[PDB]
Amino acid sequence: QSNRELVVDFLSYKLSQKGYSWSQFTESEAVKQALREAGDEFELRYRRAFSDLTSQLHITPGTAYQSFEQVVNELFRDGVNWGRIVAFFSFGGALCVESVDKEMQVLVSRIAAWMATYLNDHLEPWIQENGGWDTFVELYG
Amino acid sequence: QSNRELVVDFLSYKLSQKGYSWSQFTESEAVKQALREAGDEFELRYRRAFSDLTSQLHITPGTAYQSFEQVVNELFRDGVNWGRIVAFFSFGGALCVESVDKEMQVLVSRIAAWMATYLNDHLEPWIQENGGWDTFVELYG
Ligand SMILES: Cc1cc(C(=O)NS(=O)(=O)c2ccc(N[C@H](CCN(C)C)CSc3ccccc3)c([N+](=O)[O-])c2)ccc1-c1cccc2c(CCCOc3cccc4ccccc34)c(C(=O)O)nn12
Ligand SMILES: Cc1cc(C(=O)NS(=O)(=O)c2ccc(N[C@H](CCN(C)C)CSc3ccccc3)c([N+](=O)[O-])c2)ccc1-c1cccc2c(CCCOc3cccc4ccccc34)c(C(=O)O)nn12
Repeated sequence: QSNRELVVDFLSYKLSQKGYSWSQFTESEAVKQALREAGDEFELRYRRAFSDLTSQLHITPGTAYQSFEQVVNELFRDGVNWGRIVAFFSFGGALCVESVDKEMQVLVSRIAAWMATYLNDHLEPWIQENGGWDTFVELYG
Repeated sequence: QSNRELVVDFLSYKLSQKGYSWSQFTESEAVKQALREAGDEFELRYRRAFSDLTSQLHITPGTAYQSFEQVVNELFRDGVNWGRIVAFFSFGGALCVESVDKEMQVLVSRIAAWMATYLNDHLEPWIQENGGWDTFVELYG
């Protein structure tokens, strides 16, 4: 049973569950379904208690795998069980959801700032000279 | 009439129109509507002619505003008019849509790889030792 496949399924489920998209988007099924459901229950039961720690944690272009690995090792210090495996997937899903949110906001804000800068320096004088945006509406509404 | 407010509106409209999302998301109004509509028609008429350039250009954490400005200055070399202003908004919206798409894929696939790595190194031996994922389903599904 492929672990990479689980990861990919769980992450898309969580992204989707939280309302994320950036595109218009049997035995193996049974594992996925139970993992999704266990991740859901774990989050309902523990998100408050997990929340104080999973607040600021947001991965950036530079974050190293080793940092991730050092942090995750804490969860498994007293050994591996299914509960802790589920916590791991949920932690991953929450990391992923949090990073995407921040990174996307930063990216779109930068481009918005670029456009506003260009408008102000190069285009606003013309707009004022040619009737403002009301003339645009009149002409092209 | 605020130019920044236009930018923010146009970008949100374009992101939404393309099915982008992270998070669960009269005077001024008329300009926005006319800009949205003009941007839409511009894209329907010229997306093929643009498409050559629309495709590969994707902004990264390091892209400099000056590069953006040098490229956009070409659109306005022969002077400013409404049509070129609309083209500018659509260009910005296409840049934004394309960058978000790529950066999100990169981010999510990096976190997926991290999780898959951690599973394989630290957890897979235990999983195999304790009945595989079918035992997880029996126990917690
Ligand atoms: C991980 C865990 C496991 C169990 C457990 O109960 N494990 S279980 O008995 O195996 C089991 C039982 C039931 C089910 N499922 C049922 C579903 C039945 N439904 C079909 C009805 C219930 S839903 C459910 C319930 C529980 C688990 C799964 C699903 C399953 N399951 O599905 O796998 C398994 C209980 C509590 C905790 C737990 C929660 C929060 C923190 C924490 C720590 C702190 C150290 C980490 O440091 C960090 C601290 C803070 C932040 C960090 C961030 C990152 C890294 C480390 C961090 C430790 C620890 O000390 O390790 N433990 N926790
Ligand atoms: C910009 C443009 C404007 C018009 C125009 O027609 N302008 S218009 O007459 O003012 C007008 C008419 C109608 C409306 N609207 C109606 C809506 C009516 N509905 C109410 C029914 C029609 S929809 C509509 C239609 C048109 C515009 C808007 C909306 C409006 N309008 O709304 O604003 C205004 C026609 C064609 C083009 C045009 C298209 C594609 C490429 C290109 C270039 C190459 C750049 C080379 O530089 C670079 C070189 C190299 C690399 C580069 C990289 C990046 C940039 C530039 C680069 C140049 C150029 O070289 O300039 N021009 N183009």
